[PDB]
Amino acid sequence: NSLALSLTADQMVSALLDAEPPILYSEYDPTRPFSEASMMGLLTNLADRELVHMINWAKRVPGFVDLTLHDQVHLLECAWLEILMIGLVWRSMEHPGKLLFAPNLLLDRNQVEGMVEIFDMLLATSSRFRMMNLQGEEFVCLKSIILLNSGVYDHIHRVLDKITDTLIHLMAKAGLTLQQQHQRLAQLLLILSHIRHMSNKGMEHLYSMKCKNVVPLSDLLLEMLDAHR
Amino acid sequence: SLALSLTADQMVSALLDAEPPILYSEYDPTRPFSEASMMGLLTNLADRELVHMINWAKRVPGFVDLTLHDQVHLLECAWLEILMIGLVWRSMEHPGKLLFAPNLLLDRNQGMVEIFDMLLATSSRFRMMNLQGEEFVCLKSIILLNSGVYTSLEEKDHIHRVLDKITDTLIHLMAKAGLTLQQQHQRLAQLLLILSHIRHMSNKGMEHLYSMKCKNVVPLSDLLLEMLDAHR
Amino acid sequence: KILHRLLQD
Amino acid sequence: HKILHRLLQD
Ligand SMILES: C=CCCn1nc(-c2ccc(O)cc2O)c2cccc(C(F)(F)F)c21
Ligand SMILES: C=CCCn1nc(-c2ccc(O)cc2O)c2cccc(C(F)(F)F)c21
Repeated sequence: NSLALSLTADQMVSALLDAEPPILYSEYDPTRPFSEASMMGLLTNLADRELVHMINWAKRVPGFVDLTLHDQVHLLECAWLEILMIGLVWRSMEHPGKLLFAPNLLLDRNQVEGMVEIFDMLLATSSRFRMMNLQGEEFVCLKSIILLNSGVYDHIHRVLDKITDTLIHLMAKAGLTLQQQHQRLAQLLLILSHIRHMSNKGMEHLYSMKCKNVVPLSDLLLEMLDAHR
Repeated sequence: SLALSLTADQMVSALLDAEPPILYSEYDPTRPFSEASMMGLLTNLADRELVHMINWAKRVPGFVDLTLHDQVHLLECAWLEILMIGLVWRSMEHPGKLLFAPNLLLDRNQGMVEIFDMLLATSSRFRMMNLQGEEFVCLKSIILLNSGVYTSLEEKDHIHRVLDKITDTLIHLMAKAGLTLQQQHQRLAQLLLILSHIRHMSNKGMEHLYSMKCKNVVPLSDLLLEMLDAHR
Repeated sequence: KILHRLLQD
Repeated sequence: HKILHRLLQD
């Protein structure tokens, strides 16, 4: 029996909020990245450091610990980029038209070859979150859903249900009517399909970066990449 | 509009009436098939289904309210997802097998295998949830309207409005089936999370399709090639 | 393209 | 032997 199922909605929310990884900084040096090497160098470096924090965060997500090591490896290999991306669009909500990879790394679309497509998708996602007035408590629920769901191919489904209960819990707490609750639930969950899409596209770009072999990639980032292939 | 005035039941009726037919492949058990020809059957089938899907799409409430350019984009984004969910739907009652056509039932052996297993898992998921035909048609309409919605601004708003209406229809169906409110919310989420996996399967399929193009052995229709081109 | 005209008729 | 294996243990 997993402990996750015994948690109350508020306990779940508190567990997720307390597990939140910190917002990391990019390199100082106000040189605006306007090239392939520089920009991607900063993004991979950032992703590298965030991955370490993500791994400790995942272990604190209720139900994740109950899985075998191999299952935990699989989920993270499938969801890592989706998780970084949803975090990105979350941080970028209050910066319409821009992507806040880090507090000292704010990029606009005017900055790399085939990359603009993904950039625009991320911007549209952030804008969507902004107009929906996504709340922090809702964001953390969605992020855990991505972790548990994206690679889910009975325990996890049980856990996923509890997170759904938690999402509805938050909305009712926010004063939403019954119809507004299920509508907002559908809206939030449908966005996860687009985050999946962006992840797969970004992974293809990461692969090109590898085969072009100009931007330095950590062994960890490379193994995460290999897993998708 | 017109899709915004429909009752939940009228929505379901319309969608059921709009269902495309199940086509046959050109599979012949007497003919020996090579890996290429095997894929040929699937690509040939998909090409013929596309004509029926395009006409089914027009019948999806709110779809014809969009500009031809937006209708094109939505179908270019969703076509493979739509074919796939149709596959897993009719494969429900065939555990461990995929029913590509009434005359083409395949298991993982003979069956690229990764995508096959993902489709099998998806169909298996639907079976355990006892997915209802009414729910299926709602899900397929959601894919059509949602897959390309984030790729004027009034159009998307209308799209989101219609999507909200389909959610109301889904909940309506579940409440009708005796589910408590909690069970409705949970089932709704369960169904929508599956669409994330369907998107993933489509993404992977599009890559394999591109590979097939480059190898130039499996015949690809002009329409299929144009669909692939839009994707990249 | 094909998709366009099929939708148009 | 994946780095992820090691990191998930510590
Ligand atoms: C517009 C293109 C984005 C693709 N992308 N985004 C990240 C990334 C890094 C840190 C973070 O907190 C959030 C993020 O979305 C990233 C990391 C490595 C490789 C790629 C790319 F898709 F460009 F290959 C990344
Ligand atoms: C074993 C799965 C391969 C993926 N796949 N599936 C179809 C397809 C065709 C007709 C239908 O009613 C349902 C379907 O899922 C398909 C069509 C073109 C290309 C692929 C490819 F393998 F390239 F992903 C397809």
